[PDB]
Amino acid sequence: GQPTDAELAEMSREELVKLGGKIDGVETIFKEPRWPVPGTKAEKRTERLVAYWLMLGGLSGLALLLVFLFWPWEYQPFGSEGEFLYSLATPLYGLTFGLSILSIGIGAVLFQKKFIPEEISVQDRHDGRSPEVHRKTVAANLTDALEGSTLKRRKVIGLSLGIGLGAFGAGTLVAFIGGLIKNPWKPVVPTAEGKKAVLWTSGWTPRFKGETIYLARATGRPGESPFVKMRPEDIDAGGMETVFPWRESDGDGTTVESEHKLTEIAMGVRNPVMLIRIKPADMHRVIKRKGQESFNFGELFAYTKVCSHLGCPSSLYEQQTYRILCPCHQSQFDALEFAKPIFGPAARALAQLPITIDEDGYLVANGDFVEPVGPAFWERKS
Amino acid sequence: GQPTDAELAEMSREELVKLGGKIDGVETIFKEPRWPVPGTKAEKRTERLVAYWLMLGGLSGLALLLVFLFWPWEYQPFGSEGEFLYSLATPLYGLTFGLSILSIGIGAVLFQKKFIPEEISVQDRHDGRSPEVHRKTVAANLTDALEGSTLKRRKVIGLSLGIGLGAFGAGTLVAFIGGLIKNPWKPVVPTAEGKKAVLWTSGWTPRFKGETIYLARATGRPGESPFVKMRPEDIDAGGMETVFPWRESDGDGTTVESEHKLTEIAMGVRNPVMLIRIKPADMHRVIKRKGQESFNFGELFAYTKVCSHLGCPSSLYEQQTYRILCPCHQSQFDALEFAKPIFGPAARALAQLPITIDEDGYLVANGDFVEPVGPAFWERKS
Amino acid sequence: DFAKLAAAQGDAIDSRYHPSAAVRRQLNKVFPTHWSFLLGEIALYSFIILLLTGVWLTLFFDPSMAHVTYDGVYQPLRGVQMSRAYETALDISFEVRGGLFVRQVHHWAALMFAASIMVHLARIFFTGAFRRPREANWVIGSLLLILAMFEGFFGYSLPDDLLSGTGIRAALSGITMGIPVIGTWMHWALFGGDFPGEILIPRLYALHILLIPGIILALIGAHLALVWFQKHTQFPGPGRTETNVVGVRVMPVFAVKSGAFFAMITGVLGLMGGLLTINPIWNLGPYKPSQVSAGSQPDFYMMWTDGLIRLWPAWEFYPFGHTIPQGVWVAVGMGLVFALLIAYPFIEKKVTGDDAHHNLLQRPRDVPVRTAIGSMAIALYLLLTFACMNDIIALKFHISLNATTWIGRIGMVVLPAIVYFVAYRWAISLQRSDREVLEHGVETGIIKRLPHGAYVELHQPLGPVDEHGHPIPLEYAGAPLPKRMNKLGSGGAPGTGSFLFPDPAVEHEALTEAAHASEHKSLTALKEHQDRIHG
Amino acid sequence: LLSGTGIRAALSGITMGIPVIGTWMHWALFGGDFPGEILIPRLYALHILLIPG
Amino acid sequence: VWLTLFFDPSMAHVTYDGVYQPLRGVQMSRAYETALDISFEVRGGLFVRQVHH
Ligand SMILES: CC(C)=CCC/C(C)=C/CC/C(C)=C/CC/C(C)=C/CC/C(C)=C/CC/C(C)=C/CC/C(C)=C/CC/C(C)=C/CC/C(C)=C/CC1=C(C)C(=O)c2ccccc2C1=O
Ligand SMILES: CC(C)=CCC/C(C)=C/CC/C(C)=C/CC/C(C)=C/CC/C(C)=C\CC/C(C)=C/CC/C(C)=C/CC/C(C)=C/CC/C(C)=C/CC1=C(C)C(=O)c2ccccc2C1=O
Ligand SMILES: CC(C)=CCC/C(C)=C\CC/C(C)=C/CC/C(C)=C/CC/C(C)=C/CC/C(C)=C/CC/C(C)=C/CC/C(C)=C/CC/C(C)=C\CC1=C(C)C(=O)c2ccccc2C1=O
Ligand SMILES: CCCCCCCCCCCCCCCC(=O)O[C@H](COC(=O)CCCCCCC[C@@H](C)CCCCCCCCC)COP(=O)(O)O[C@H]1[C@H](O)[C@H](O)[C@H](O)[C@@H](O)[C@@H]1O
Ligand SMILES: CCCCCCCCCCCCCCCC(=O)O[C@H](COC(=O)CCCCCCC[C@@H](C)CCCCCCCCC)COP(=O)(O)O[C@H]1[C@H](O)[C@H](O)[C@H](O)[C@@H](O)[C@@H]1O
Ligand SMILES: CCCCCCCCCCCCCCCC(=O)O[C@H](COC(=O)CCCCCCC[C@@H](C)CCCCCCCCC)COP(=O)(O)O[C@H]1[C@H](O)[C@H](O)[C@H](O)[C@@H](O)[C@@H]1O
Ligand SMILES: CCCCCCCC/C=C\CCCCCCCC(=O)OC[C@H](COP(=O)(O)OCCN)OC(=O)CCCCCCCCCCCCCCC
Ligand code: HEM
Ligand code: FES
Ligand code: FES
Repeated sequence: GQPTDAELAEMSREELVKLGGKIDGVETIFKEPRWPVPGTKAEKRTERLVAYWLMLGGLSGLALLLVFLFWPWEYQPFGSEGEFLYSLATPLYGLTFGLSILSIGIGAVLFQKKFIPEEISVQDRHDGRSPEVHRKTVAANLTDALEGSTLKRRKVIGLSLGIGLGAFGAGTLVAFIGGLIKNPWKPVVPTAEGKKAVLWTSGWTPRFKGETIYLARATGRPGESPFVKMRPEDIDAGGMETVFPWRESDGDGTTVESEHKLTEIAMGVRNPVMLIRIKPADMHRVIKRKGQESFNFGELFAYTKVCSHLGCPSSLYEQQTYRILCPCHQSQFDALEFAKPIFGPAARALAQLPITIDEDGYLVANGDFVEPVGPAFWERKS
Repeated sequence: GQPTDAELAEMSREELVKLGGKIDGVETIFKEPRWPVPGTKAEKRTERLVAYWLMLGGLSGLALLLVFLFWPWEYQPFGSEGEFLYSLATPLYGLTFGLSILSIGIGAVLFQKKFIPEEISVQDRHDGRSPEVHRKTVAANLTDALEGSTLKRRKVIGLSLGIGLGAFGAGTLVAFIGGLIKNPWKPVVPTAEGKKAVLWTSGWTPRFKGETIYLARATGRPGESPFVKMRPEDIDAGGMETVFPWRESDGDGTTVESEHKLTEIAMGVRNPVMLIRIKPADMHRVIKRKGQESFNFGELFAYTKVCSHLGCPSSLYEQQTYRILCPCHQSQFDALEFAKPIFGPAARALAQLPITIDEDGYLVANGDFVEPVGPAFWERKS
Repeated sequence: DFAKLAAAQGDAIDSRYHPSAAVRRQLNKVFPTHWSFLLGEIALYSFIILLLTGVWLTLFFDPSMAHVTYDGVYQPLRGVQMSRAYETALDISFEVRGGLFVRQVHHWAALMFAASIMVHLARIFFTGAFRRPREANWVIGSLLLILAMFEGFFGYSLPDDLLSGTGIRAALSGITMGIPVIGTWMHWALFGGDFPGEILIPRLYALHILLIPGIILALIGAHLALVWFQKHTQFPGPGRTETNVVGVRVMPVFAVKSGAFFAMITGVLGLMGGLLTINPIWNLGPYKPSQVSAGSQPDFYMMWTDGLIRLWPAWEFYPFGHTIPQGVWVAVGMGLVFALLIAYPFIEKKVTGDDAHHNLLQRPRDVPVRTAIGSMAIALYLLLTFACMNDIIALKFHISLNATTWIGRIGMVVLPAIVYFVAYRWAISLQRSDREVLEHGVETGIIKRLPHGAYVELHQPLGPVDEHGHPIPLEYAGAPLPKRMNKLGSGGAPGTGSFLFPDPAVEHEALTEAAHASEHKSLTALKEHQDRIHG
Repeated sequence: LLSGTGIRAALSGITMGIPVIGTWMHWALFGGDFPGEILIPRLYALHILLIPG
Repeated sequence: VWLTLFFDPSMAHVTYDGVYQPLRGVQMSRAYETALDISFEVRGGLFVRQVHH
């Protein structure tokens, strides 16, 4: 029970380790070497095994280096000489790297499990309720700091500090978050009826009364004339086409002024619509919504693609079932009837775009959606 | 010299604090309250002072919240009612916030300096050379861990682990940095003499032999027709104009194919050139460089704007001294002589563009720079 | 019942965990109460404010060179091609409530961070706080200073601006291409191509908001942990020795005053962000290689590197078919500066022989040669900074630009020598003044002797007085000496009533003798502890 | 396409459907309507520094 | 960290004009463009992003 002032000089390594364990509350029981018998060849085999694993790690690391420095990387277009090499370029990087470090780890684990001595050291756990001396002394220190400071006697300081900190906190937090906060109902989008909110307005909202908004088909042409006017004859019974609100002013994408209006049209969340050609045989099964009875042009029905529930496009269309399916959460809308949801999470019918043909027969929206078209929100149905 | 098993119960707060200091090596000397005399009105005055500071902090924090939420913020165009309010909007935010927190801090400091008791606590410093018991026990623990592990006895493992870790580190570092490493001298920029490295080529390098590169002036028009062809008559003696390498193919910015070529022309580091008109009277002081004697078209001299030292534009042209000064590091190049540096960090002359007039009299480059034009680098002057 | 709640929470904490002893150690830790030891806290607090404002800024900043026409609110820049980085910086300035203030306080916090790091470095260097126990602390602090400088560089380079863009073009691109064997390769690796490569600002944004701040946070953690556990050094004083820390405990006084100081530093930075305009990028058009400005300076913490660029005399070497531009000279100069700064404590100990564990600071006067060297280095740094500013100095103060450049060139070898000599002699003369005070006492008003007409200053001895008038000289103990009876027990008892009106005489007397008792009690406690340490 | 569709579903629809403040949270996260020009920069900050910190 | 060294967060529209042929001339954000650059035009970038995910 003494700190060994001069005994440490002659204390051996084992004695010093035991002393350290004792000081730390750790008793090392059965710290025994793995190979007590010397000269055995099983020891040599295990040595060689761990050496082989480490050498495999090193060889695989060198392989990673050489492959990374010298391998036919870089994309190869398709069916091209070198495409096979490219396809397994990255797999080779990962294989070499992972094999190298995994082999190093396996060698380390084997060394621990085969050569490092086995110990069952047990540590004294002093958890919970520090001794009463420590507890009471900490409590005394904190209480002396509090009372000596003379607080909880200067009511004016106690209240003034609280008021000041609270006011500063509130100024600071409001001034932090206020940059982010934006009124979702600031009228910004222009419209024939004056500026309206973004949620109310879409790309189909007539900017000025009587505006022509063609149901332009989005050809995949990379950049130039991405949206092209459309005609009813283009679709055939049981056909679906994704159309967008194209204006004559939003000409082809050749100009810089254009190709920004067109990009806006393409990126409009509420812009894309699906035009469906109801089969004339099944035209008699169509039920129509209140105020949407004349929206369809003959056998053409234009429904918003944006799913009424969370706003994913409802792009999937099943003909001879007339079901507009949404891939995000498997909601089906009965296109025959007004596009009311007959399955899945969606509970509101897809908004129906009024459509018609202008002069020359090109399809044009005959108005705007009589309801907000995206997914629902608090300020809706009024 | 005992842990006070049961005396802590009757030990007072002061005794417990002294005990904690003793245990931690801290002796608190002269811990005395600031106001030993009770009932004095100086104490009340100091109380009110710190209270006033904290309340000023709180009022300023409330002012920050009120001005932030309710003030004419938002940029106001020049010379418009509300410009003054906008200009002193941000100053008011900062004033209120800073005054609030500063006043809270002043109140806290005054409380510490006037009410919190004064102490000269002295702590025993146990720095340096942990007691020999701890040192020798740590050494024994580490040495027992090393030797018991049987390392420094398995030569094959010792070397194999080193090889494996070194190879894995090599491979990993090389694979980490090879993504960043790029060849500066990969021929990428096309040229009449085949693809060449970027540093050699600028916007003035003829893409095909005999290409016409007009010294187009960059009108500040926002986006459309930014670069327009130029004529010698446009400049007058003692005049400088920043010109760019414009091609007929690089037409106005109306199209989308254009306005990317034009953006590239504008953003070319080595593209901009200064065309200076040397006065006819001072034309006799001109000294010309080897291979650049015929570069000047009469009294028109085209020198790269990029400073020969670190590549800042050297735009500060001084007439009646004919000195092209660079603002970045104050280097003057004598325009009269070949644009050699006659002051400042620069040591190489500015590259001189060969200029002439094509059909219709427009200024065009009569070739390419006979030297790399940007700032110098290792692979230069050969 | 807040007291009951606090007691129950303490018991629950001490039952789940056992932090009683550790927390008591932390609370009882004693910190010296010297003002100069708050200089590092200034830098720490500015760093904290930088983090808080940078998070807000990253919530609104978009790093990209993607060209866009502004089409914002700021009329003077409409339809002009600009990078999305510049566009979003303008959006922060104008189209976010308080974004201009947040970015201005962020930049002011960056400037204060650099300045307070410099002041803290000066404090530790001149006081000898880097000696045996703390050379590692000095080293990591030097790395921290370098990281702070470069992070400020990247930070004011983040919003692609004309000024910051031309600064980047000069420093980064030019000096990188200059480096002989790997310069162009470094340039291409960093920019992913030629200078205006379309990854520069995203890379700088990453480095500036995540990578360098992470390293700085780790190094600040190491720094503060080292200061915490290698107990803070202290100046020589009455009860202060190499094996004790005289000051105040963490809990009651030091914690309160450090928190209040942090509040006041935040207030200063907020007031600056409000009242002083910092980096008004809107005046600075978007970066274009052709557009320039006359100023073209970096922040003050890189102004010394820029001034080195300006002043170094255009010496270029041309090996066989190659070039070694003037940028490499400055690159090597910066390398030397950083190497010497990092390795000074080891250089100091190699030169002097000091391998002793030093826990008592040295007065800069008491260490002349080090004080002279530090003064010489500060003079060189100031000369370089004003050389970088020589453009505006020449413009406003009517001095020829060539004259300022050559003043810098000559003075970068003359002014360091002058300042070294002056500082060395000044330190020795401060020592001489201290010894004059020690041997003669403090000075006071003059008196004319009674019999004859001699004039004697009527000094005041600081120690025991010999049987005759002259006192026994005291031994210098490394602590400052009071050279004014002002600061001693003389003329210090104004009526304690108020500014406008008095207080009752009984109250005044009670207060004044209570203060007298308290101060003499403090003096006696310190004297007794000093006597106890050796006696 | 995949991850942006996931964002449109969850972050936009769920956020904007919340009764009292749904649209207000949506507009304050996206700097306006769903395809607001700051969403990915904000997520980049959140994902490399804020949340990992 | 490696990915941040190469990623550019932005919705700023750009035509790819990169190396991946099946997406050339298609309007895309800078975020998508630089993710494609990591995948294709940066050595080991595909591996790094894949091991990251
Ligand atoms: C590389 C290098 C240092 C080259 C030399 C150029 C240089 C700095 C010359 C000295 C500048 C001076 C002092 C000009 C005045 C004329 C002159 C030389 C008189 C003789 C000097 C002399 C020995 C006088 C004896 C008495 C004495 C010490 C007088 C000093 C007077 C002054 C100016 C003291 C203050 C020092 C000072 C601020 C110098 C200018 C330095 C800088 C970088 C100012 C920056 C600055 C500027 C430039 C603004 O325009 C501004 C506008 C609005 C708000 C803020 C600022 C602002 O902070
Ligand atoms: C004689 C004697 C007794 C000596 C004592 C021995 C001695 C030195 C003992 C101390 C031992 C040391 C120092 C050990 C290492 C400590 C260490 C690094 C620990 C790790 C720290 C850690 C946790 C993370 C790493 C943090 C980090 C980045 C540390 C290094 C800090 C340093 C020195 C940065 C230097 C940066 C630099 C300028 C490098 C040169 C490379 C060049 C030329 C790049 C090109 C370049 C660029 C890229 C610019 O931006 C620029 C901007 C403005 C002007 C010019 C330039 C410029 O030239
Ligand atoms: C428009 C807009 C967005 C505006 C807002 C601007 C913006 C974006 C951000 C800034 C806004 C904010 C949030 C401002 C307030 C910042 C803040 C938390 C201030 C706190 C200061 C304050 C209000 C004090 C009130 C007075 C009072 C009662 C003080 C005593 C109680 C307090 C608060 C104690 C705090 C103690 C403190 C500073 C702890 C810091 C923790 C850290 C990081 C390290 C601790 C530490 C320290 C402090 C050492 O000095 C030290 C020295 C040597 C070795 C080790 C250490 C060490 O570990
Ligand atoms: C206790 C604090 C008491 C204060 C309550 C604060 C809430 C009431 C707001 C009062 C101001 C409203 C009227 C005048 C203002 C107005 O009409 O703005 C509106 C938006 O109100 C704003 O200004 C910013 C709102 C402030 C953020 C508040 C943060 C939450 C608070 C309540 C929690 C912290 C308080 C402390 C308690 C927590 C303690 C911690 C435990 C709409 O903006 P908009 O018309 O679209 O323009 C946009 C510009 O605002 C926009 O800043 C700009 O950045 C643009 O993006 C722009 O488009
Ligand atoms: C001990 C390691 C021994 C290996 C030494 C490695 C250095 C020799 C490189 C050998 C490969 C060169 C020939 C084939 C390859 C070739 O021609 O590529 C060149 C560039 O070489 C590369 O590939 C990447 C270079 C590798 C980075 C090495 C990092 C430094 C090392 C030496 C330090 C770590 C080693 C451990 C020691 C430190 C231990 C820590 C204490 C140029 O690229 P480029 O033609 O422009 O195409 C670009 C594509 O490379 C580019 O990756 C791509 O991303 C594009 O951007 C593309 O444009
Ligand atoms: C980061 C952002 C954090 C948020 C901070 C900012 C939040 C600020 C919110 C307060 C701003 C003012 C609200 C504006 C918008 C608003 O909220 O609508 C009001 C609604 O008041 C009512 O009557 C509702 C009560 C009556 C029905 C009883 C319902 C009980 C429900 C709530 C119980 C379910 C709760 C379950 C919680 C589930 C939680 C899920 C996790 C009425 O409309 P109004 O104020 O006139 O606004 C007009 C627009 O309605 C108009 O469409 C437009 O055209 C404009 O004119 C606009 O001005
Ligand atoms: C802005 C300003 C520039 C920035 C300034 C910061 C850089 C560090 C400052 C100064 C370093 C030079 C100091 C002066 C060195 C003294 C030379 C000598 O003669 O050595 C005599 C000593 C005393 O010996 P002593 O038994 O006390 O007897 C009394 C005998 N008369 O010997 C020794 O131990 C030491 C022998 C060798 C020491 C080597 C020190 C330099 C190491 C390289 C680091 C770079 C140096 C850069 C220099 C600028
Ligand atoms: C640690 C020390 C730091 C320093 C010295 C520093 C320095 C700077 C400076 C001087 C600016 C210029 C501001 C302006 O021109 O208006 C800046 C910009 C910026 N900083 Fe830092 N900063 C630091 C930390 C941080 C951190 C931790 C973050 C992120 C949490 C951050 C985020 C930003 C952003 C996003 C910008 C660009 C905003 C803008 O252009 O206005 N900074 N930085
Ligand atoms: S997103 Fe369409 S059903 Fe959910
Ligand atoms: S950048 Fe032009 S002289 Fe240095």
